[PDB]
Parts: sequence; C-alpha cells; structure tokens
Amino acid sequence: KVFIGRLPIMLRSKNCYLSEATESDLYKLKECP
Amino acid sequence: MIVPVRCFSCGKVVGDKWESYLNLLQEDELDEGTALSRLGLKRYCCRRMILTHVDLIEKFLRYNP
Amino acid sequence: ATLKYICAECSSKLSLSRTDAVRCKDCGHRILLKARTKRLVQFEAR
Amino acid sequence: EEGPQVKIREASKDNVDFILSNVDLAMANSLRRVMIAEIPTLAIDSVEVETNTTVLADEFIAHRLGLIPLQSMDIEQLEYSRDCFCEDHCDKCSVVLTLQAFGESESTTNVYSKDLVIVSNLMGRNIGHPIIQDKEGNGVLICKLRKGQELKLTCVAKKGIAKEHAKWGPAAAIEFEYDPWNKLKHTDYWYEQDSAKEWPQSKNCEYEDPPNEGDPFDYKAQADTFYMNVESVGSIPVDQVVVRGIDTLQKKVASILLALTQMDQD
Repeated sequence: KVFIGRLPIMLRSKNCYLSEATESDLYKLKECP
Repeated sequence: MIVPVRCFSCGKVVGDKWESYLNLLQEDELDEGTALSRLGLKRYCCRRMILTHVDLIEKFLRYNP
Repeated sequence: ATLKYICAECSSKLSLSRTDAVRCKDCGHRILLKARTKRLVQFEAR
Repeated sequence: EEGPQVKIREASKDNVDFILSNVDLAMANSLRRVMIAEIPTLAIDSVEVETNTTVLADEFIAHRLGLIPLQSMDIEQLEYSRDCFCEDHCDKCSVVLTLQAFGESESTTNVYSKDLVIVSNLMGRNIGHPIIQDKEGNGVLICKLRKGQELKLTCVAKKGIAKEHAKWGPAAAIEFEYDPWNKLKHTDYWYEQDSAKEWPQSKNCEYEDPPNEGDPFDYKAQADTFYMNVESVGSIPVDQVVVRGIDTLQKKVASILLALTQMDQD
C-alpha cells in the first residue's frame, strides 16, 4: 500500500531474475551463466 | 577461445587439426592419447597444445551482436 | 550508407544529436554503442 | 663424393630422417640453426582491418593471420620490401590477400585459411598460397562468428625470417643426436643403481656398433655421424628446408670473404 524506500537486492538471490532464468535465458540477458 | 595455430614450443602447424580431433571423439569414439598420435601429434610439446586449449569462443559466440 | 550509434540488442543503426534524449525506436534500452570508424585501421602482423 | 656424405633413411613430404656423416659437430649444428632461423620465407605482415564484428579482437586475428603458413617456393625471386624501390611495397616484393566473411548460416560460419584471396599480381610463380594439408581441404581455422558478424581484412605478405620472428621460420622442429652409446663420454648418466637399465635406449643405437667392455677409453675419438630429421611446416618442401639450409649458411660464409675483400683495397 505504501512506499518506504528501496532494498538493494543481491544477485542470484530469490528476488534476482537470474535465480529463475536458465542457460539460454541468461546469454540473451548478457549475464555470463 | 579458438585453437592455437601452430605450437608454442616446437612450432608445427596445429590450427586445422581442431575439428579433425574433436571428431575423433564424438563420432569415431576414441580415447585422447591415441586420437592425437593419429592426427600426427607425436611429441608432448606440440601435443599438450590441443589436449588443453579450451574453446571458449563457442561460449563467446553464443551471445548476440 | 553512414551511421552513428547502435541498439545494444536489436542493433539497428540509429544516430541522433543534441536534446534528442538517448532512446530507441520501440525497445527503449537506453544503452547504445557507437560503431566503428570508416578509416581503415592498420596492424602489426606479429 | 669428396667429403661430408649423407644416407637418407625414411623420407616423406613432411619429414626427412637422414644421416649426416663425416662433418664436424660445429657444422652439423651450424646447419641445424640455419634451418631453424634464417631460411627466407613468406607470410602475412600487415593486416588492414576494414570491418570486424567477431569476438576475437582485431590484433588477435591479426596475429593468427601471420602464423598461417603461406606458399614460398619461389621466394628467392620476390625482393624483401626494404630493398624494392617502391614507396612501401609492390607486386615486386609483396603478396596481397583479402578476407571476407558473413554470418549467413543460421549456425556458426567458419573462417578458414582457404578463404583467403590473392589480389596482387603473382607474376606467375609459386608463392603466397595458403598452404593446405588438411584432409577436407580448408586448413587452419582462423575464427568463427554468429548471426550478422562480418570480417573484412586485407593482408600483405612479405619476406622475413625466423630472426625477425618465428611466424616466418619453416623449420617447426628438428631431431638431432649422436654417439647413441656414450663413447666420447659427452655425458655422465644420472642413476640410482645402474645407468644402462634406467636410461632408455635410442632407436639410433643400431646403426652404430655397441661398446665392448674390456676396451680402454678411446680418446682420439671425435664426432662423425649425426642422426637428424628435418621436419616441416609446408611453406617449403622438407628438402629445400635442408638444401636452402646448406645454401643460406654457405652464402653467409661467403659475405665474410666478400667483406674481407672490399677491405683489402685500403
């Protein structure tokens, strides 16, 4: 409901898109697998 | 990251023998050490050259533009 | 036939100048590289 | 004939196992080195990169293009840049190769040395030809590329030798041995119990008669016989890599006599 700042997320953690993504998925993201 | 044309130490051409060797693995199903002798690589110097190089390029290739 | 910048993904010769922001036609991905220079570059063969 | 003779053993298109007899060691080696570093050859020494999108960076490919062996049999009639009166190169001292590639194939396109193109006048002479020995016929894999990756070059090959760089040398290796049964005792074998067993034997023992205990130590014995084996890359037929050897070396030993002359007038 209300905004209260931003929490810098850690890579490959639950909130990182990468946790879910796969091999082929990544390269199209540019992040090295 | 692409095959090393020519052997460091020794000097002999070796840039072509990639696919040839790589094939003696998947298709003709063989064991390294022998594969090499067949490709003509006899002495360890110009031997280690192939047996080691890791073809990163293929990984590189897989990006985009 | 001449150019300037590029889509870091949909690589499509873009080009622009002052105050034209820094986006792309559709995909916004405000990255943009700059492509080579026509003038040939020369190299040492060793 | 007159002196130092030979008795070629095995011999193919790439090797020339042979036996040099009745020469001085100095001479054997002297030759050896000559073969390795000073035989004039041809190769790329200037890449004018017009366009490249590959993952290999410009100067990378560059280096590679140099290594890629090129034809050089008539070399002896293509002046070294530094001597040809043309401002920076001409058909009379250089060979030009072009290179173009495009990612048409929806699956990795290979750029091989066969894709090179000669665009300078050859003047009708075996030279500047990307040497191939690959079964299929596409030798030396220069580099790969994907989707719409391009690569427009332009090379210039020149003379040059393994002193100015190895990319020129034709040698690539050279066997050398002698006194397979240490008779001059040019060594002192290292052991744990018995040299003989622990220190392997050479295929080259046969061609020379074994020891014979009792016998005292032969001291007046020098060094006849050497079991070389000039291998080769291809830029030159294994023979020339051995002839031109004995040749170049010889020319040098002359330019000393020649200099000893231009120096007698004063």
